[PDB]
Amino acid sequence: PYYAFAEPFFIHAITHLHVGSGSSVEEEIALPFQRDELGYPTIYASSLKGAIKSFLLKEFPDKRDVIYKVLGEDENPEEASLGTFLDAILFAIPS
Amino acid sequence: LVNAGSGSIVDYVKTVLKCIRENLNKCSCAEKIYSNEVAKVMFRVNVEKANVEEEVKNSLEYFETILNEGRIIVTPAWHVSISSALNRGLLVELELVNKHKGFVIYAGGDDLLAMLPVDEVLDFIKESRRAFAGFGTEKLGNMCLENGFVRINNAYYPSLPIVGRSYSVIIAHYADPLFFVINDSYNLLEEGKEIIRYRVMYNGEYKDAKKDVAIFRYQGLTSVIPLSLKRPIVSSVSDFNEIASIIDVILELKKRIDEGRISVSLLYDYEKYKHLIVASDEKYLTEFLVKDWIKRNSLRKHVEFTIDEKLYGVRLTIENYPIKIPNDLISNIVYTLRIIYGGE
Ligand SMILES: [Mn+2]
Repeated sequence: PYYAFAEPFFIHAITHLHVGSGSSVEEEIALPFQRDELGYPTIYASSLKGAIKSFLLKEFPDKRDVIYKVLGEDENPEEASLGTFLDAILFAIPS
Repeated sequence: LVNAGSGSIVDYVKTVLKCIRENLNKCSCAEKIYSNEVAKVMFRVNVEKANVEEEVKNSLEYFETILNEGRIIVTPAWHVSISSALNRGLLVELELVNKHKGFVIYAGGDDLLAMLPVDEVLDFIKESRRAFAGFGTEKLGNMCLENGFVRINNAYYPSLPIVGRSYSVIIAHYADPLFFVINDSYNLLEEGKEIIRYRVMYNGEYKDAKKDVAIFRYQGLTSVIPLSLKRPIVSSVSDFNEIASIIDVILELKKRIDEGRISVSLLYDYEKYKHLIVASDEKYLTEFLVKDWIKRNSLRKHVEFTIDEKLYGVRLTIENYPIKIPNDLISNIVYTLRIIYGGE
């Protein structure tokens, strides 16, 4: 087992969400959503990780060492994180 | 030549040159020039002898040799003057390096090999390239350079405001082997100065130019900043400030990025404007285009820092070398910013 635990999960939007695209691409929309390789909307796991980590560092203010171990120290890192986020695939959209 | 004289002599020399003009004549135009030389010897009271026959002919023969060969005939005074000015500019640059927390490995006259922080390298480049041309505002010990000369407590020693100067910058990790660092520095400053061509106009005509640049390198990123954009790099007292003018623009822009008035997205957002602007053909169009490109990363409220409209149309070429470079001066400005930051 390369990975100790594998936690697949769904991401149900509660409100409308806007993860912005980083790109020098000139698009029509001034601030588009993040796109996968098929043009579908996606969430780069960079953004998943940053947001979920910023949330966890507050919800569980005592376990900040467990979090800094699984998701990496912030300002002076000495080690690779132990947890990985995969990019969020679109799975179902309401129409 | 005509400017080298001081006094009514200039009339004689320029009318001789007119006698040399368009293969005009010898033995014939030696009268118009002579109806003033003999006028001058008769303008005094104790002259002894004149062999104007030999003398005006030799005087025309001198300039004829100068033009036929194509070079000012060098005499020992020429060499000792150039060498003295070289040593004095060296004394200036010794304290210019020390003005920027630098360590000199070899600063001798024409050349230089220092080590500075990545922070004051652009400042030092600008001020050094200006002081090499005798244009500065600081006292650098006992030496107070003045607009093309080197004033030393009333002694006005000359400088080298005609000689260009190239500059190599290697942003290197302190653990990088100095063998390859020094070799890359030398090979840039050799290959690039021979191998790059950037647009310049002298006499009002867009021509090419080779030397007097600043190459930067950061582990793969390269940029070139022309230092003169004028081929008689200075000819008036006016053009003394034009030297390194592009560098103070990069310094100002880095002054805005640091203080949080522009975002470094500026350095990753110019590509889209670049297509439009290099195909663009009107001045104020490109003016507004860069103004709004900056004004998407914003520079200010009520924008105040524009690019000075001499920077456009400048196209840098390269003779097909592994040194890849943007063909335009503003993209090279932003790559210089990328290279400076990349080392901080
Ligand atoms: Mn050489």
